[PDB]
Amino acid sequence: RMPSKILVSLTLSGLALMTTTINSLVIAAIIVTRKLHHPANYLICSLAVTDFLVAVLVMPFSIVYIVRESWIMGQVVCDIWLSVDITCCTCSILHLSAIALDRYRAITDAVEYARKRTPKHAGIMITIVWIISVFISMPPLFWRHQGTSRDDECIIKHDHIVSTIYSTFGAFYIPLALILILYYKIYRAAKTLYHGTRERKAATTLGLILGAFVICWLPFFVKELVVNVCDKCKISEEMSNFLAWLGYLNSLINPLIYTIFNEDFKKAFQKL
Amino acid sequence: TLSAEDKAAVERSKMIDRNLREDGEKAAREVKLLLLGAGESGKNTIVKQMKITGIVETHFTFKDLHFKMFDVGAQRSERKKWIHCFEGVTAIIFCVALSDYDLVLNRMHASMKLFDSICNNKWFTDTSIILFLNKKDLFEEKIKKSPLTICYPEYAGSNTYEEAAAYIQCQFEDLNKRKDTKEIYTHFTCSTDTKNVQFVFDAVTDVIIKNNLKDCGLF
Amino acid sequence: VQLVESGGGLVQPGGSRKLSCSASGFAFSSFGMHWVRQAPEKGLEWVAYISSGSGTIYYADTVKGRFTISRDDPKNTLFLQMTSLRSEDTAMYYCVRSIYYYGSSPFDFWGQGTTLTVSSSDIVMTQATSSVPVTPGESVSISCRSSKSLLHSNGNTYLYWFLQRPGQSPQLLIYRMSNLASGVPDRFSGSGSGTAFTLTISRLEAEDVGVYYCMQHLEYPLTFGAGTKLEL
Amino acid sequence: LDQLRQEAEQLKNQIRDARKACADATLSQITNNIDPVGRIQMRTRRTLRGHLAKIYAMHWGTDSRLLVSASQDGKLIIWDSYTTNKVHAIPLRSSWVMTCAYAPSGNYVACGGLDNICSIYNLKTREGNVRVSRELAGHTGYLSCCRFLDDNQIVTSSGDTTCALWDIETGQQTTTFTGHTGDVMSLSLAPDTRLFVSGACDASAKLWDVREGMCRQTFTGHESDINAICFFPNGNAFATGSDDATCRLFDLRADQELMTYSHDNIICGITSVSFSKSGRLLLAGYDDFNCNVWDALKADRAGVLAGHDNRVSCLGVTDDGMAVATGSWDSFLKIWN
Amino acid sequence: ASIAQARKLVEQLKMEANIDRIKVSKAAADLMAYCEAHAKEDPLLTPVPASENPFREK
Ligand SMILES: CN1CCC(C(=O)c2cccc(NC(=O)c3c(F)cc(F)cc3F)n2)CC1
Repeated sequence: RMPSKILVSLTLSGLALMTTTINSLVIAAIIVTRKLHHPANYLICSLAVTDFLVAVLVMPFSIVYIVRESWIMGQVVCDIWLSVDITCCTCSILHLSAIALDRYRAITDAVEYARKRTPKHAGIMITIVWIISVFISMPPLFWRHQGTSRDDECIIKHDHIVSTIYSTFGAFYIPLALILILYYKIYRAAKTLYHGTRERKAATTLGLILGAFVICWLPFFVKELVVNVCDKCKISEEMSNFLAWLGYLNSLINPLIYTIFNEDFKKAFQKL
Repeated sequence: TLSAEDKAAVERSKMIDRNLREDGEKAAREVKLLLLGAGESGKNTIVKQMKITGIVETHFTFKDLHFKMFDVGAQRSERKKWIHCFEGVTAIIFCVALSDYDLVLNRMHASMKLFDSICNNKWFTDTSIILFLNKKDLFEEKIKKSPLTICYPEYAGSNTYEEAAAYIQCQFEDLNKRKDTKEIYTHFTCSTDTKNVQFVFDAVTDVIIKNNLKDCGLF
Repeated sequence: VQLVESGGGLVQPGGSRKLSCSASGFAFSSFGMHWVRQAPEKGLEWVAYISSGSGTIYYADTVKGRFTISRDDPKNTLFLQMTSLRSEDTAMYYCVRSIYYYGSSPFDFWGQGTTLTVSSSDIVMTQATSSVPVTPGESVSISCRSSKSLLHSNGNTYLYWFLQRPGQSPQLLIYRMSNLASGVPDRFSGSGSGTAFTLTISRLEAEDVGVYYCMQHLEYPLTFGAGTKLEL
Repeated sequence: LDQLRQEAEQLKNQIRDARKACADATLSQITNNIDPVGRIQMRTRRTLRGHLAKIYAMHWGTDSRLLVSASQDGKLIIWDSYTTNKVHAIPLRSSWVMTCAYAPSGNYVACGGLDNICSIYNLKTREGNVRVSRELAGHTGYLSCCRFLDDNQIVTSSGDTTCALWDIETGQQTTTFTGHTGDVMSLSLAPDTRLFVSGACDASAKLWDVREGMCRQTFTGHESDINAICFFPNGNAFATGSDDATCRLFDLRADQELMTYSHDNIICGITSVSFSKSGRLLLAGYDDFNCNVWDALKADRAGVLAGHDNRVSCLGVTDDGMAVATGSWDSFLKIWN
Repeated sequence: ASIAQARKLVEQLKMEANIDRIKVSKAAADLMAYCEAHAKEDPLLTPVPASENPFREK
């Protein structure tokens, strides 16, 4: 009886704890080290902060949900958990998009964009990312209308096509199209600079930085579209939460794909 | 715990720190360049051309980009103990005159040795080297007067300006023992007014692009 | 080094004025400024203090709100906007130069002063005698006491001694009670202990006649003694 | 002409024979008896941050509380070792500084480098802001070390193989010291101010007379360039550092190689050498990103100072011996005690 | 040209030839005596009490 659920509980709790620790060490390295204290890393710092917030707020709640299907905490916190999860996921996606935009700007206008690459620019970019993550995630609050708290279930069934279509496109696909276009342009610039022993390394780095996000979010996100827009059937709840945790895994992967292929971060991590 | 004006001293320290940080941020954007070469390699003439007893500093402003050029040719002292201070130089301008074969005390061998010494120096592994080959206008007829065999015995190609310059720049580039870590630019500048500035700007922007790609993880 | 302040005259009670102090001959952009006022027949009284770059500003409890202090580094001028005046505010106003750091000499320079007449927990400084006769070639000891010990935990004693010749601006004689101020004749020699301090003069001569002001700088508001006038 | 070479060789051989004659016993034999000094534990009491460039030189004031650091950022910063407050930030006309020193009187501070000019700054100006008093130029090589002989006169070492004593008010080199085969890098002043010793890339240390204006004594034995040199507190001996990863102590009276400090696992060069107040502890900076404490008598590794992420370029012990500062190319200064 | 340099070098060596000369044992004894005499007043050699040390904990 106990071991079957206990193994899952432990392998989820340890994953969440290690994600939190990896985010914390990244934040400590960024704040502590002066060599890394330049505005190019402020977007990554914001991304790490969002990942830490996810791991400390929503992931443990999802773990207690999966281990025990009853939302014992009550509806009083279901709404705030939903809001935090939704806004933090959107904020992480938009932070990856903004990091891609900063890199593209720095590789296309390295002599012009350098002057405008001040801490103020990073701060305003982060604020706009949060503002978009707030504007998005608002339509899904239709759960407030026609509530189903008696079901003892904290997930949301929305039942409205165009609204979820917008909150879907603008939440991940528009960021997806943006990041693909920008990384394609960056790869073109790198190819034009190279012209391939290192070109292979650059291609591997791009493949990692893109495929991590793609594998993390595309499956769960397309499931959430197909099930909620037109499909009359539904995917198994256990499978759906597996895709949700796969998406959450992006928080752990980001520190292991960002800041790992950087000499400054490699040197800084030894200090901690 | 602090006394009445101990807090004032702390505030003054914070003000000084803020001013120093502002000055450092302003200076960081400025590009730093090192000018090396022989005295007769046209260093003075060339540095005067593109201008828009110890080390000499010059400031340029081209397309909203600030430059810092350091001339240390006049410093007649042993190297390998003061050159390391230039570890942060974005790029090194190595000026060599194509017309210095006829003088023997032979300057071509000295210039090649100097290029080998600095380019392969452990402090300049990641730095980019720009080779500004001057005196092309009079080299045009100096090559005709005497062959490259006077200085390069292994030379066997046609004694033509286009082939001679190509062989010279290939030989200069061959000295680099690390091809991947650094790239050596080559250009013929003297007898021109804006092409040298354009080439310097292209080299520096390429270096910045490479640095951005490297700290982005693509190098 | 020169300090020029102006903006005096006759002000009716409850009126307003804009005093100014011009800074020249020194790096005013980094030096702090203090305002100390002397009544027509009384001692000094601290008014306001503005730190370097306007980072920190202080006012005395008896002048808080009534006056506001501002500075303009590009113009090398110090401003003191003042309003709601009363008869108690009639007093000479002095522009004071000070820089705060280890080994520095705060309050080392004082302005000529401007005459502004109004139409009709703080540390208390105590002095032994109001006036003491003196003779050339003799030695005179002036004792000053503070309500609380001026010896801070760092080991420095925060005592400042100032001399004002009749009709001239005061100048700093002894700072920290142990170090001689720059340009002093070197005759003076300060000493003291916890809550007890004294000023010793060796071979008093001409130009030493005046009133000696005792000051404390351990905690704001800054306070001044009643003064001790040496008479020949 | 060959007669001069033969005479020089004979004189050198006679000098070596004289050195050997008085080498009755080595310092190790006599110092083996004294009890060893236990592992000296030190911690970074203060981390004086604020520099955005490499640190090359520093000096402790006679008050044993204030110190000045020279960096390539173009700023000279005077620090309060107890409170870490920034006393001053002097903007240098030339950012390529290589050495700096604090006047014993505390009213002056000087620095120099590739600019070939010894700048003298006033720290007690009536104007309020620190300004250059007089630019003591004249050297034809980059400055490598500057030390204040007195409040009104200084001694400078440059890369032109010459050490010059400069008069502040006059603005001219009153005395010139020559005789080094290579560029002279480091220089130390004796406690009595009567003698000073300098080292050059010629692998030899020269002792000069402050007032006589003539060479007094020469030392050899280093296998590579000399980088650091400092007087023993008694003033009758001095330790010299070289790029050959060895530190050697020479006594002026003994006038011969007294003791050499080296370890198998040390291959980097030495950039700075300083002595403790009692002279029992020898502190030398190394390019392996840490400083090692050497017992001046037993020549044992008494301790290791670490924490810098780059080469340590400068270090000095307070006149009272309370703490020793360390500076490295990472723009960080650490005080140890 | 080299005549002057050779003359200066030989003169310097000759001047250095006639100088003071003592045994190394005397220098070692003097260094040991200096180290032992001032050992008690070297804070680095022996840790001093935290109260006397100005570099106390923050
Ligand atoms: C468990 N949790 C689910 C979504 C989280 C996420 O990444 C995310 C981010 C932005 C928008 C969004 N959309 C919805 O949640 C949604 C929905 F679940 C039903 C609808 F009917 C409509 C919707 F919009 N989801 C990840 C994990």
